[PDB]
Amino acid sequence: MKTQVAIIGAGPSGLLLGQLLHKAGIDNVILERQTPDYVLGRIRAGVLEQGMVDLLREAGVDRRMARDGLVHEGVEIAFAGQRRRIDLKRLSGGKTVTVYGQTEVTRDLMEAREASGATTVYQAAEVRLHDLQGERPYVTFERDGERLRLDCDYIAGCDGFHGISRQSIPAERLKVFERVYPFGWLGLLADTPPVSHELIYANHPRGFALCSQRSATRSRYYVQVPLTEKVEDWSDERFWTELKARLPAEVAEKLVTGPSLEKSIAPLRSFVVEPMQHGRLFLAGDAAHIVPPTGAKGLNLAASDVSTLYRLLLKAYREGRGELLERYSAICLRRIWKAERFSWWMTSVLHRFPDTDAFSQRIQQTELEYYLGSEAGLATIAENYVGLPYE
Amino acid sequence: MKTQVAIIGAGPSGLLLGQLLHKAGIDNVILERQTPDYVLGRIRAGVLEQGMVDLLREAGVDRRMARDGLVHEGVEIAFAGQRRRIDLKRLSGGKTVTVYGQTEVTRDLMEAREASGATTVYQAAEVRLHDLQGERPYVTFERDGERLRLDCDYIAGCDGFHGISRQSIPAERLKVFERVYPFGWLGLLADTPPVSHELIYANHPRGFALCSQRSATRSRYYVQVPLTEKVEDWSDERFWTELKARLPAEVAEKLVTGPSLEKSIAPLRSFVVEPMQHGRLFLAGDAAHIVPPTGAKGLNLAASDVSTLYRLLLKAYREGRGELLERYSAICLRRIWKAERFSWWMTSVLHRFPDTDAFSQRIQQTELEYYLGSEAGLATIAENYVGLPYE
Ligand SMILES: Cc1cc2nc3c(=O)[nH]c(=O)nc-3n(C[C@H](O)[C@H](O)[C@H](O)COP(=O)(O)OP(=O)(O)OC[C@H]3O[C@@H](n4cnc5c(N)ncnc54)[C@H](O)[C@@H]3O)c2cc1C
Ligand SMILES: Cc1cc2nc3c(=O)[nH]c(=O)nc-3n(C[C@H](O)[C@H](O)[C@H](O)COP(=O)(O)OP(=O)(O)OC[C@H]3O[C@@H](n4cnc5c(N)ncnc54)[C@H](O)[C@@H]3O)c2cc1C
Ligand SMILES: O=C(O)c1ccc(O)cc1O
Ligand SMILES: O=C(O)c1ccc(O)cc1O
Repeated sequence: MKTQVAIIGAGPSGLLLGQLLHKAGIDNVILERQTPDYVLGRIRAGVLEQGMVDLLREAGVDRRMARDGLVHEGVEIAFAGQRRRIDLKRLSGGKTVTVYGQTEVTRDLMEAREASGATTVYQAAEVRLHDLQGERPYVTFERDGERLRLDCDYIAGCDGFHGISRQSIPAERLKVFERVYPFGWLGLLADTPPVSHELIYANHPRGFALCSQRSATRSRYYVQVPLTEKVEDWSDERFWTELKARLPAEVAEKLVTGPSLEKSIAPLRSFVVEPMQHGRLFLAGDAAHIVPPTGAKGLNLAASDVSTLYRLLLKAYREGRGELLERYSAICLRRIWKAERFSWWMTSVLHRFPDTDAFSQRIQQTELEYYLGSEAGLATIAENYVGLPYE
Repeated sequence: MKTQVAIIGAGPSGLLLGQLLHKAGIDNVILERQTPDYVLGRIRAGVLEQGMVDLLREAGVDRRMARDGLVHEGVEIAFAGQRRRIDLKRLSGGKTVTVYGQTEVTRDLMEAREASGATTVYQAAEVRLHDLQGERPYVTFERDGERLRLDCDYIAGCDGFHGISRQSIPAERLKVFERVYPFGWLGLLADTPPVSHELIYANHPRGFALCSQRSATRSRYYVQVPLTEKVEDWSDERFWTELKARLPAEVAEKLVTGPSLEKSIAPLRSFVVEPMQHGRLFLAGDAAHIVPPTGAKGLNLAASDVSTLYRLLLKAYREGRGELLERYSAICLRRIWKAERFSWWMTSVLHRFPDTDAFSQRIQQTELEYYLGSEAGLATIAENYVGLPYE
């Protein structure tokens, strides 16, 4: 088979790129290692920047989101007794964020794709990229036990952190930057009403906790935990008791608890690869960079890379300007580092780190006191949180 | 002899407190270990917050400063090729800083004191504090070889980091927070015209450099250096060559060099003691806390502690409200930690640290890019730099 753009990975990055391109006339084929169910079993993210909200509208897949998503105008930081609310709308100059599950976005995109009739190959094994630097690169894979070959002009590696794309670029061409945090997040999904109409990030001496939601009757909660913990050690009971111990008494007493639908530990990391492309291979989403979940930037950066890739591919195709694709990494990396800096900051001020001397404890507390107390301070949080402007 | 408030140390803290009190009718005696010349041989600081500028006016010692001091409305950060200017006046809402040597402030205060006839004992050896918790504490010292005793109601420890005051409080009552930086500043004073009308803080791969001034024909320059360097290894030649290598080419080529009047290495530290008082002993200035020089907060915090002490002593004396002196530490520490946080931030973004992995290099560079590029960002620098409001 042959196509124009081969897309490896059917996650939000891949499906979104595929929908944008297809809608513009550029044919694409998506290859996915797993089954649709497996992809749809991932809970993960739930906060979307306005820029991605508009990209979804542009991809023409927003009916359900415009209906079920929730528009939040403020978020709350709880520390040392107090609870401070950041007014995102007025501090950012009219911008807000939308709460709508990553699973929902994926479900919506998958629905739009199936209906469009565009090609999608699930259970495509042993994917391999070939001739990344020629005018005619190709992709090989196995479906059942047959080795197929797909010819294309470009390949978009949207296969996540453990994908085959990044591994296909000679190690000597890539420069890696990385930070691993000594803790993870134990998340829990429950069919109970959320404890607050907006999110609550809480810094507590026992560690970080996060009060989030997915809908009016569906909550998502997290608590920081050591990398040494295993999810089977944390029963629902233990989670609720632990969560309550880390929240403001007034919040803890309003909490409707319940049996978990899903529970899992996600470790924290920071990772950036430079550049994000090789020949006719362009990386997007987690294939190129990972951010700790604290600032909610993962899914959002995936969306911005894709927005950039889609728009450079449009020019190259319809306007015959293939020279523009060379600046892909430069454009994306400016936003990526800004988002990595913010995610890192949020993570350092809200989490309890092991082996922290007295001075750094005091500085972390004061960082909060200054930023949550100064108008200029709150503004740096707001503009970064709603999302910096797409360039 | 007997007095009302005994002041240990004739540095800016001690002289300023002494001038404020004397002007209000409260008698004080200053005890200084060294000679006036020795005190006047210290170059040190040169940047004053507006709040201290007004305190000097209030101490009635501002004629010379109002004449020779320089009012700056902006400062410059140089990094990775570019030079960014922070407009302090408009970003802070009309505030500015004044450049006037610490040596000048001291000289001015010493002049005002001598003329007032208020008591000052230089070369007062073996100072010892006694009965810190009784209604009648006292101070003993040696002048020549005679052991004298001075009776007072209160003692203000303004004797700096290596003073006797802090050592006089039982170790078990004090909680210490401390950070030592792996580098120092090699400063150099020259009788040459400054290279810029405003200050230039420069981050360079070889380390930090600072372009400052004292007057239109007197410059003060610094370069970060390892704690292992000795000032005799750095000849004027080497300093100038090194300074030039760290500055923007356009700035380096305008630099008028010359023989040094003074040269020295100041190490970097962060230190805070809690509380700042014991019985009838109140600590002020470097006796209670030290900040790295990056944010120019040392002399300025000394001034704010003193302003607070002076105003609580006024009430206790003329208004008979001695209960107010109990809240001295609480008031001072709010400003102190905010200033320590800022000084620490400035220091981490402008200096080159040893053993920094690739990720942190990238984050430091982006911190600069974000803060120097965002309006909210520049504003956090401006309001902190001109000085946060006295509470
Ligand atoms: C375990 C995990 C937990 C997360 N949790 C959070 C969280 O709690 N909150 C938050 O804000 N963010 C979270 N994130 C980040 C956010 O979910 C991701 O940024 C987002 O999923 C990235 O989108 P993507 O399309 O790049 O990658 P992914 O969603 O990972 O999709 C990549 C797709 O590629 C497919 N694939 C991989 N290898 C191959 C191959 N060789 N051949 C073919 N197909 C392949 C994978 O099966 C997958 O479908 C999480 C990410 C991960 C991985
Ligand atoms: C070496 C050094 C370099 C500095 N460099 C800079 C710089 O480059 N830029 C900048 O912005 N800031 C700098 N600072 C900080 C700033 O100069 C200080 O914050 C400021 O001097 C503090 O004022 P002070 O009155 O508390 O203490 P000091 O100026 O230290 O005065 C304390 C006084 O107490 C006297 N004394 C001490 N012990 C006794 C005793 N037991 N009995 C009697 N008298 C005693 C001392 O002789 C001294 O006169 C520097 C400080 C130091 C110590
Ligand atoms: O899942 C969420 O709802 C969520 C919300 C905010 C955040 O920072 C991280 C998260 O995973
Ligand atoms: O001495 C100066 O002029 C000076 C100026 C700014 C600063 O941060 C530190 C300093 O010592």
